[PDB]
Amino acid sequence: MAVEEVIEMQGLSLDPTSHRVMAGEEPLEMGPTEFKLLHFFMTHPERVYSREQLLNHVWGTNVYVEDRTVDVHIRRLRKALEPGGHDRMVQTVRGTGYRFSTRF
Repeated sequence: MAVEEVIEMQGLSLDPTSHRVMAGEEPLEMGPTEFKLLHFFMTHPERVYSREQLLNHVWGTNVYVEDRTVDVHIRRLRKALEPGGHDRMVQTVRGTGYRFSTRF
């Protein structure tokens, strides 16, 4: 278990190299966008992020997608964390923004 910078947060081992996530051991596959959200959330824990911010970071405003699209990918990410029950970490602050609440 060693590859570049493996971000092990709350047992959620994220591998930016292979775009892979392991909840302690259980592999969790999902879309690249979902992976980006999680990776960005990990590099910026306990910080409220609006749809606009995520779009300007993860999506990098590559395409003029709707704000709703953020909720769609966020739902995918959360659902991907549903088995491990880690979805709770990705807090959905209504339709205002989101946040990665590990524990602090």
